[PDB]
Amino acid sequence: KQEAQETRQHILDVALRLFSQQGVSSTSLGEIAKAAGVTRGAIYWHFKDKSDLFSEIWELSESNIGELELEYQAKFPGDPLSVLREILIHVLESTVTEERRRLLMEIIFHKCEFVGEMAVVQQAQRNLCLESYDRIEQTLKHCIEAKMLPADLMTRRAAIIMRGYISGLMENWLFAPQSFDLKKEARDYVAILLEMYLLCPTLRNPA
Amino acid sequence: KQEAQETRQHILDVALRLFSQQGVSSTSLGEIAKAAGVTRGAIYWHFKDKSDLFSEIWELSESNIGELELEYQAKFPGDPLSVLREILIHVLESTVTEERRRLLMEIIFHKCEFVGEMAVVQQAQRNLCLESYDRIEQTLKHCIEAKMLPADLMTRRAAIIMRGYISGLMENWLFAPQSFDLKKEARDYVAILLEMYLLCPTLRNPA
Repeated sequence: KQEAQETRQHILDVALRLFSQQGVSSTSLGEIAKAAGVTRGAIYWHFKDKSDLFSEIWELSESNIGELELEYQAKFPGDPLSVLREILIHVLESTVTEERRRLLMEIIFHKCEFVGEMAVVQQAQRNLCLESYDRIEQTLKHCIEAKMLPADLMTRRAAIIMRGYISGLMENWLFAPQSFDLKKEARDYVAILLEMYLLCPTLRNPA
Repeated sequence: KQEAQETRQHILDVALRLFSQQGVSSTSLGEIAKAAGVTRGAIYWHFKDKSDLFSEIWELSESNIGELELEYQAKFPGDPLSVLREILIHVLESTVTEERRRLLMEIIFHKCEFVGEMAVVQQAQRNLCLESYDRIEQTLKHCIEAKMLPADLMTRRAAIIMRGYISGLMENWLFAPQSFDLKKEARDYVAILLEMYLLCPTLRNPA
């Protein structure tokens, strides 16, 4: 065994910690080994290579948004728009105060290669990005059905904006933490996000 | 010399080209040398090191937004809001069709180190980011004076959103070019950006 799986997530915590200080390009699996307090023969037992260690991050620590839906849907029954609101408030706040949520996005936006073997996980995140747009569009459609957002709202156009608006404020804060407070203004940023779809023109279209 | 300065910008074009295919971490000044058709003794004559080559990009190829103001202010006399609009349309379109504008942002968002010597240029871009917020706030204030945007609009709040909204859609398109067309929908994205400040609540505040 039970302590073998206990150390398994500790590798994930230590790797994500080390990939932020000195990057992924100059940090091998051997450097992660004598940092969590484990042998190099045991670190290759849990993970295959650079990509397998990096892909396992999304399997346990990341995602969780589907479970976040179950959390806020129980808190808000019959209100899809508030569930869409509360998940985005949690996303902005976690990137500030949570360690596993702050360090992960610090990699992709700043401390990543995206060239050699790191192009494989870029293609893995590519389909994760494309399936997210479809996942968001149906969450938007679920708000159209409840008449909480206008019927003539373009779901595809709203999906491109939502991800760009959220991840943009995330990558700007990780670049400059002293510029603005993302945690304190998180509920305000999501409020503007929601007020776009129900007030702003150009998102609306003729028949 | 006159052909020495001609080759100087060719180094800037070749470096920005090579830093996108194989990154900056595994590409030295010697690799840039026999790629533009020049000796390694001449490439260190123009630029000091890794940071000096990377900082010279903003001096000639990048920025240009102040000159873009002079272009659109002559096209739109007495209309600060359209100048703010046309610059942002140009920013979104150039990151798609222009080579020097596409490849540059491909580095920072995806193909960059931000760890060792690349942390120096991160601190250089840090002040470039902070001075941009003040530069945007006064462009917003100039629209408040002309009464094109509501008087109770928070300029600091609008400055954080503007950069996050624009650079977010830029970094998402460079990650996934097949997901959406940024060039064709550029005028539509800036339209929603402008319609936020004159319609959406929460950006407004009491006395």
